[PDB]
Amino acid sequence: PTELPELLKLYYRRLFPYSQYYRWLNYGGVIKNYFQHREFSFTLKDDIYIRYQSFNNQSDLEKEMQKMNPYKIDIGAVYSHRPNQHNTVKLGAFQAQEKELVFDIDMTDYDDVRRCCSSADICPKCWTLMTMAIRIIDRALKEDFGFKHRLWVYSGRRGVHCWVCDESVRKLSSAVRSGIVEYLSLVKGGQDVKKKVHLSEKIHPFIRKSINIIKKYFEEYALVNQDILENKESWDKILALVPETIHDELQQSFQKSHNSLQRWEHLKKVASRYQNNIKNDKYGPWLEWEIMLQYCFPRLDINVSKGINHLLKSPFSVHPKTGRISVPIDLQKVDQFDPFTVPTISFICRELDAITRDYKKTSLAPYVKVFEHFLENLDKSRK
Ligand SMILES: Nc1nc(F)nc2c1ncn2[C@@H]1O[C@H](COP(=O)(O)OP(=O)(O)OP(=O)(O)O)[C@@H](O)[C@H]1O
Ligand SMILES: [Mn+2]
Ligand SMILES: [Mn+2]
Ligand SMILES: [Zn+2]
Repeated sequence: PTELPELLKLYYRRLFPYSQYYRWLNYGGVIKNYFQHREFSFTLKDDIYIRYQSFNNQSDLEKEMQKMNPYKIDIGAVYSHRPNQHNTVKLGAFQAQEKELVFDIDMTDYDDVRRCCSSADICPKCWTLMTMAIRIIDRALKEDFGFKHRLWVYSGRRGVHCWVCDESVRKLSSAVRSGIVEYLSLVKGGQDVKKKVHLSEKIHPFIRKSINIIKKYFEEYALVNQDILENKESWDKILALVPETIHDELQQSFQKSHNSLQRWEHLKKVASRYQNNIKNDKYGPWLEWEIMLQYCFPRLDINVSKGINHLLKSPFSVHPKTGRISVPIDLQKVDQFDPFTVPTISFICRELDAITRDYKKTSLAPYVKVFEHFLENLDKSRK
């Protein structure tokens, strides 16, 4: 933690991709003061941070970042006035006006359905939860909502971010943002609630398409890697999600089966035979779906998405607790993404001078290229 200042100084002098970063947040320069009215928040040493920083142009930003060498950089909203002048604005008039629609997913929120890790830990046996979250959420944002400019980022420790940047998305009210979150949400309830997913008789297309994404991964992820029906301590958590009247039958089949793969097939058969409503003679896989969703469906840090003023860690910021760079994720290679290959600031600083001095000589290069593909699409969109 004491090595960081020396490494941050080199990173901000030679490696941070300022020209791409400004191309992003200047959004083509079409709207007056759009970059100059952006809030940045810097974290310095000792968990000290400063709100309502703002800059005139790219050179101003470079100069201040290289003077302050912040441990962490957060991006906030675009305001009605220059954030660094907000004390000169008559009270009430200083207001957030626009910001990307953002999402923050934390693997810690899955601890009740992860067996390998807890707290801020992640590993390859649970990272597939993030793979499924990206695929489910991105499909909905692209296909259901028609949002065209979506930047997915590794947060540097325990999950992923998404920045939705279409010009009309950036104008969305907090009320509408909340509505989008609710559309995307299915897992509800704190630690007091055992069963967190309840489906209606007729499933909405968003739910069907999300289930079908999970189905591609569920065997390798849940039955093999997580081994969720390995033994009675594991399979009891799953029985807590179905009606008691079928526990006995499932108990006996689980003990007569040899592995989670076999026990899952038995659960599906029993669940599709359970009579929910005694009026009708209607049967279905609702229970099977609710279990798969509770174990695999994205769990959003909702408050991050709902408020237009909310800060979020910048892409290409360091995560001070791991040293990892928050790098963009290539959507065409999301299944290949390894968070343990993500370069730390120490690692790329070593590369930079190991035997011109910019990021192209380091492992950061491919991540900047993903960023540039996203910036090019934004440029095309503005023609
Ligand atoms: N006290 C705080 N005051 C303010 F104003 N913003 C905060 C605070 N704390 C966090 N924020 C922002 O809320 C994002 C998500 O908070 P969080 O999920 O823990 O962090 P990260 O996703 O970046 O990193 P991971 O460890 O999860 O991988 C962060 O980026 C920050 O912009
Ligand atoms: Mn997070
Ligand atoms: Mn969070
Ligand atoms: Zn794990």
